Amino acid sequence: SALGKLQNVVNQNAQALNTLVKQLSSNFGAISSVLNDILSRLDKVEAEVQ
Amino acid sequence: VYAWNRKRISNCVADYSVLYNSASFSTFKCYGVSPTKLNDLCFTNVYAD
Amino acid sequence: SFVIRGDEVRQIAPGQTGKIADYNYKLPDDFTGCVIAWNSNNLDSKVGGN
Amino acid sequence: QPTNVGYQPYRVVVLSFELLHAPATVCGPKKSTNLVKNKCVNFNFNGLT
Repeated sequence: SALGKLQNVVNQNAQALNTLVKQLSSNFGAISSVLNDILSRLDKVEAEVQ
Repeated sequence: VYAWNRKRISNCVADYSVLYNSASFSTFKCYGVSPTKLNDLCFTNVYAD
Repeated sequence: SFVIRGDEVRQIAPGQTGKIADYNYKLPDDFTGCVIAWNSNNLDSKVGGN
Repeated sequence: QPTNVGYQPYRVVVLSFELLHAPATVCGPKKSTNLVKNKCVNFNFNGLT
């Protein structure tokens, strides 16, 4: 428990990378968060809007 | 429309281009799929109301 | 310039599909211009069937 | 009556598509082709491109 200063330098990078990775799952107002769904379901003129 | 009819459709090939290229329809508005793409996909069920 | 069936006039735009847009004529999807049309049943139609 | 225009009878069909996590059951007419393991390719499984 003395080394908490060094273990926090590990933990803050683990939180930051996991948060940045998890944000790939968010919709942001699109029909899907998986880009290949948009490309397979929508034709080019509509797909750009998503 | 007091008592509209639902047909479940399942377990087959289908061709939507045959419908979409028919002159019979005054509208063919597809919402979450573009009418061109339907022939490239497969679905767990289809319901025709 | 061309003559075409009145219900098919919708096919004369960027992003369109159907027999006229597929086999007869086709605009590019970033087209920069104007589309103009008029009913010509008073001139292009026959006495029985042109 | 057949003499009526927004007051004429019109027919309607609504197609509702299901994209559940289960194996699919209604497919477009797009033909399958043979699997090739351990090589770089584009792919499509059931509509998952």
